[PDB]
Amino acid sequence: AVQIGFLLFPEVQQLDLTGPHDVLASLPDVQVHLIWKEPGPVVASSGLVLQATTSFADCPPLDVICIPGGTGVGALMEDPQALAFIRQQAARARYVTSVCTGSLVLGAAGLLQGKRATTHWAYHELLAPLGAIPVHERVVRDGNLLTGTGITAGIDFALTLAAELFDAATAQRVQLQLEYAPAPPFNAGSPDTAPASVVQQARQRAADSLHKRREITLRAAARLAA
Amino acid sequence: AVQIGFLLFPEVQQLDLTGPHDVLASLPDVQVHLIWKEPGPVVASSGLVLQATTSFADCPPLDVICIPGGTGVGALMEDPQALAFIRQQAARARYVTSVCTGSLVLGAAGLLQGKRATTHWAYHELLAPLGAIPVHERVVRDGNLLTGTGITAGIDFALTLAAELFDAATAQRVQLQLEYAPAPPFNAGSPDTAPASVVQQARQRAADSLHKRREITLRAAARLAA
Repeated sequence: AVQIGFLLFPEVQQLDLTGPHDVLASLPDVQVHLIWKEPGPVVASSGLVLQATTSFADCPPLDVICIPGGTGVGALMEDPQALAFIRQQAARARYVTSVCTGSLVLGAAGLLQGKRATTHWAYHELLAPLGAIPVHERVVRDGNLLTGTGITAGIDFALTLAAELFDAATAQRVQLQLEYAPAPPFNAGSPDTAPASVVQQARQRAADSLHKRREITLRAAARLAA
Repeated sequence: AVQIGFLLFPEVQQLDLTGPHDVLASLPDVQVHLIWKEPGPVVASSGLVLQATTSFADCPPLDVICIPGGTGVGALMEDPQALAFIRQQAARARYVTSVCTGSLVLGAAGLLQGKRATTHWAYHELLAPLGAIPVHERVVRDGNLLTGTGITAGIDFALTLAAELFDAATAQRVQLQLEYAPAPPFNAGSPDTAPASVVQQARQRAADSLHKRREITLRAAARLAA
């Protein structure tokens, strides 16, 4: 049974997690874990209440680890217990993955040093101080590392993982079962395609968060320098 | 404050709900409800545990109601309490929406009689007996009714709802904030694009479910005929 784990933390962006969870949970011979310090309720940034299924100590060795993003990433980047767990699991995992700002947590854990990676467009400048080679692409692979952008990156890369863990026909079957064929009614999902006025509104709304994360990133980088 | 409600029921396909929830919860001046018979835990078909926030009796009048799909649709199609709640809310809602097999619940409630609608490809034959005009398109609008196909239909139509409730610039801002720009690695999300061998595997796996839902649909249609 393939063991797949998601880190579930307070103020997570839940769709970063719940998208790939429903796809991967559709596969045969897969056990999916929602991991936090103890089993029990964890509140997403929207107020949605989710339920962690296992503690760090009780989690089995994972074949796939996935770090979602969200508001709550800032606290995680300085959580020594969480970072140590991620490093332990990444050592033996076949795939180490993240969605959106989840790659900043991999960065704080030291797992992006010398690695190509992406993150959310508004926070992309924080990759280089964590030792990454920043790449402006939606899915970036470097060995067993896979970082993706977009709240639904994990849906798309879950189909890639299905094809590699099983076969292409299995991935295609799951896609058809879920009738997954997105068609967004707008083309504003990148700062390169959105209107300049919209990019300004979005940057201004992210500015306080980016300022705080610059401070956190520099402390995280100092710990990696030690 | 725009009031948006999702029906949350045992054996729901959670991504049908959690996708549009995270998008719509990003909008200003929106309250989102997860509705069941009582507040408390509800288990999705994957085993993910979600939490209903309000009862039928306590739910405010909704501007938007959304019915997700999943395994659990069969029980809902013969739940008189749930169907009565859906009819009451649909009477005054600005938008009545569904994802995937959620349209079969709208059908059982009598809300598709004479209306254009879609549903999941494997169950599409069940629309006509519920009085619908079946349409093979990913998003079908008929007045204030909006039915969509695909586990992420609600993400796409949530951006349409954002543009109509607010304005296009607001919808574009949310899309950019979420960096939403899907790019599936396979093209098997429709029976018209998937390989014939994959369509066979998927039909055979749905056959027991379709057989049971034929029986349920005929009983639901008999109640509408009374």
